[PDB]
Amino acid sequence: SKNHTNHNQSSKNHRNGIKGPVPLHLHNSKRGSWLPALVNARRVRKHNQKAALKKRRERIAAFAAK
Amino acid sequence: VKPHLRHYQVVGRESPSEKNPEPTVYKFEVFAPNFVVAKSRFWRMMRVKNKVKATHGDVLSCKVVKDAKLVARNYLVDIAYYSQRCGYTRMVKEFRDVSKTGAVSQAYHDLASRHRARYHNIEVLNVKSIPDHEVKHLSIAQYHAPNLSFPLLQRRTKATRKDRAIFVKKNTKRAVVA
Amino acid sequence: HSYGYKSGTRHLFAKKFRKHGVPSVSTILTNIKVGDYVDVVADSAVREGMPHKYYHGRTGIVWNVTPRGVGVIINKPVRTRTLRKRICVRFEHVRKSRCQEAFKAKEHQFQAYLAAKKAGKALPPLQKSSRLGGIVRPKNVEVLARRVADY
Amino acid sequence: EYRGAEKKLVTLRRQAASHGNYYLEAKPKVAVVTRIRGIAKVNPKQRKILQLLRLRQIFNTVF
Amino acid sequence: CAEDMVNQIYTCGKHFRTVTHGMWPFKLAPPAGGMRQKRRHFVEGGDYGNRDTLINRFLARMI
RNA sequence: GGCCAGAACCAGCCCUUGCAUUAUCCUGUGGGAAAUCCGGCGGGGUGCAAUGGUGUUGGCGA
RNA sequence: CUUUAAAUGUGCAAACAAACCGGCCUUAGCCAACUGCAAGGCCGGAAAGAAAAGAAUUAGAGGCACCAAGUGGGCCUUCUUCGGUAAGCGGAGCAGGCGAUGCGGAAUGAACCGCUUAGGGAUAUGUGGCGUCAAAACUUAUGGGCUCAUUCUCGAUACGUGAAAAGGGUGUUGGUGCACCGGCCCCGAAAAUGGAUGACGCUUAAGCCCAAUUAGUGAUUGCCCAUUAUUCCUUUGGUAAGGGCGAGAAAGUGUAGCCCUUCCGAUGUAGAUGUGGCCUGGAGGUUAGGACGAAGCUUAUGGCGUGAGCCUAAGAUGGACCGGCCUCUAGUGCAGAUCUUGGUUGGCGUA
Ligand SMILES: [K+]
Ligand SMILES: [Mg+2]
Ligand SMILES: [Mg+2]
Ligand SMILES: [Mg+2]
Ligand SMILES: [Mg+2]
Ligand SMILES: [Mg+2]
Ligand SMILES: [Mg+2]
Ligand SMILES: [Mg+2]
Ligand SMILES: [Mg+2]
Ligand SMILES: [Mg+2]
Ligand code: NA
Ligand code: NA
Ligand code: NA
Repeated sequence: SKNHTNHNQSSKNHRNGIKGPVPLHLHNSKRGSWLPALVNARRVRKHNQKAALKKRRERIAAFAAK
Repeated sequence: VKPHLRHYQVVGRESPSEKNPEPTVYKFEVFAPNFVVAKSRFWRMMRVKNKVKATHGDVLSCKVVKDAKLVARNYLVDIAYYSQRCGYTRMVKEFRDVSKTGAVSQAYHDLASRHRARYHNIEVLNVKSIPDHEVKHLSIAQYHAPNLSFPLLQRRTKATRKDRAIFVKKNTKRAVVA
Repeated sequence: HSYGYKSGTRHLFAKKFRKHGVPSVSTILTNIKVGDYVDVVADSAVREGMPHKYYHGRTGIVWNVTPRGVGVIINKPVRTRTLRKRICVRFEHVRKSRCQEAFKAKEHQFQAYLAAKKAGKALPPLQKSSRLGGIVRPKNVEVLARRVADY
Repeated sequence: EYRGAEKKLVTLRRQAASHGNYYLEAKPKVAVVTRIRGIAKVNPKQRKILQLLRLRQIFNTVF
Repeated sequence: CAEDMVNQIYTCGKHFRTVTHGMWPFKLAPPAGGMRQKRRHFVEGGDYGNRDTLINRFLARMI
């Protein structure tokens, strides 16, 4: 009343194929990594965002003036 | 009928390499149905003896050898075949034909009939024509006597294909049906 | 018969003949950065931070570095799809990988060719295929045949 | 071009044969492949190779 | 033209892949006169395998 | 009656020697009368190419 | 048990969110320090966009979700195997099949061999065959050898269903100055209804092992048979592809398809879905029929549709009601449940 087999399983698995892995640049979360480096990275990202806002404002002013 | 084998000559080599910049060239004689089988037998012999596989080799030429004029000669065929529980066996037989190819085809049919040996288990060592005074068997020696003659008995002579009949008259050549 | 962590590893986790011993100093001095390609090969003589027996021959990429540990991402097929498993091991059980060596050599060679073309030097002549034909002059010729002594 | 190539090969072979050397021919570059068996009881690997070669029916041919 | 296609295929030109990928696979008829044995190699007296330049007579009864 | 037959014509489709290699070859001039056979010298047969239409003549149908 | 160690395997990489080459900005992150290393960005440059060396190929559109069915007794075979004396026995690994599937062959067989399936022609093949049954050598050859078998028994289509040691006849083979060692045949070889190379029969085979294709005459395929291949006609559906807007043309999912051309696929149990798909009783509308005959009933009554079905004809039937189309609605389709009720029936002019 208890039987085990692996007969049809490979065919079933390959019907809709073995899907490949997600590219490494996606779902690239950093949670659980080394905290001392994580904190410094966060500070640098904040500075970068401020810089991007300033750059856009400068672009807008230049286009308007000339 | 004409013989069902041909006489081929295959010349081959191993592809030159750095360890082997000037390889040796070999010459091989084989009786085969066609040149693809000739090449296959060549590469089998090269692998079995010289440790050279077909995948690192070169075939320089394959050509079919012409035969001599039609003359009745005695041929010595040196042959060897394989069968289980007997090992390899080597035998020498004398035939009586008009060409080397004919003698070798006779030998193949004889081996197949008497020992159940097949083409891929037979190997031919030598074939040559010997003079009439070197024959050591009476069954072949009796055909070069100076006063040889015999009648034709038990002849089952049929008709031309266009004249065959199913029913004919009892003491007549008249066809009744067909 | 039992689903233990280290079941059936008698030959897998075992030192080679006359090569027993703890890791060397070059292993200790090797440098691993995030984004490198590494091989995961267990060292039986460490026993701290070993990977599971599934990951003993796999190659992956580094996503995390700690004081004495590495984080590697490794693919694993489970039924109809492939997972991205993240394993934490000590630094003795990983080894830098030469799987991109040929690609990097190709890139360097192309850059060298570009530099030579810009400079104006003469490039080496291109290689010749071995599948062409020509006249063969043989030093030795033999006869290939089965002889009586062969059997 | 075809006639010239054939003639050139003929002269080269004759030149080698007169001196007693051999001529090695250039290896074949093209093959023609045809399928002689039908579609039944084929392993997955060979099935994929035939699909990649574009021989999905019997007596299909490719270069 | 069609002679361009024939030349590329025959000589394995620089556009061999383009010319052959732009074609449908060839669909031929069975060989008139029959085969020999589809279950043996050509060397053994059958049909499958590589038969060198003897494939031309095989195809001349199928095209 | 395009109801049934015969012949004819268009289109399409099925069928129905050349050049390479020619030599372990060809041909004259000690052994077993001659031939088969073995050394000397001289002269030279198989891989590619060449159903659809457009009327016509009878039968049956008053 | 062990260093040595395969064949078949198995992970990763092979230029467009990647990587390369020199400014600059930010962070303490590391270091005694930095312009060194780490990390995130901005700017500028190069780019056989991947050469040559056997240097890929594709009937090669990637990714992401939602809702739900059936199934959860399997079995056979090839190789690998553990238990068991063994087994048409129990347990596993890899793959292919049957289940869910016919068709052409093995005389017969779920699973072997070939081939895999819309409705039909022609041509050619696969497996298997060419003495009759039974299509094909009207018993082919201008091929070579071997074999005689007196009551289940000479042989003679694998899977698979007839046998061992030992011993002898006819054709041959090593050795040599008799021994052995193979081909065919005989002995070894004993059961219960009468019987099985499928049957008859066959021996100058219609048996066995090789080999041919009209025969030493000279290029190429002896011939017979598929739901397969090629080609032609018709249907149906597309992840469909183009064109147009004397009888004819509707800007169009689906029809009696708006019209024309073109290419590819078509089997299927449990199961899913679609259909200007068929049918039955009633309701809101619309259009019609009937005493010059409604519904119902009968059929060698034809016509139409792949089909469910629809329509006409005749009644030497009947005597008062009812059809089509668009919506709405339901007690809406029967061959079988030891189905329910009513009628009939063979056994039977019998016991
Ligand atoms: K079960
Ligand atoms: Mg056949
Ligand atoms: Mg069932
Ligand atoms: Mg089947
Ligand atoms: Mg007949
Ligand atoms: Mg269907
Ligand atoms: Mg169903
Ligand atoms: Mg009701
Ligand atoms: Mg009736
Ligand atoms: Mg009901
Ligand atoms: Na179930
Ligand atoms: Na039979
Ligand atoms: Na009923």
